[PDB]
Amino acid sequence: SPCPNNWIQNRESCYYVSEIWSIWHTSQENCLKEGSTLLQIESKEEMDFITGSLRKIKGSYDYWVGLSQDGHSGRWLWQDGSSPSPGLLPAEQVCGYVKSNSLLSSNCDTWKYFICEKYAL
Ligand SMILES: [Ca+2]
Repeated sequence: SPCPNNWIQNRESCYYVSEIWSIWHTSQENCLKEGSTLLQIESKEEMDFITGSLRKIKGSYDYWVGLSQDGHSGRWLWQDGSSPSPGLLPAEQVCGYVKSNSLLSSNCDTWKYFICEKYAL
């Protein structure tokens, strides 16, 4: 009831972990269809939850998150225009993804799974 069916809750947030691949932009459109957006990780607490959650899921797959790198600055932004902290910078158009315990960087036009996030009721 705070979260949709098939979604997982942590505090104010609900998350959906995909079982299909898409490119970064299309993954975002998939989240948008569900009234959500690609996962944004704004704290160590949330990162720890996300890494913990994926560990319960087979494989150490790649999951798009809502981070993209400007082609002029090289600077990372979440899709709401906020900057990640120095603890959540992807390791070295380009977009970010989570794999196991790490945030990494990839060409946006590649196929990965994705994680969506929306506010719980
Ligand atoms: Ca978040």
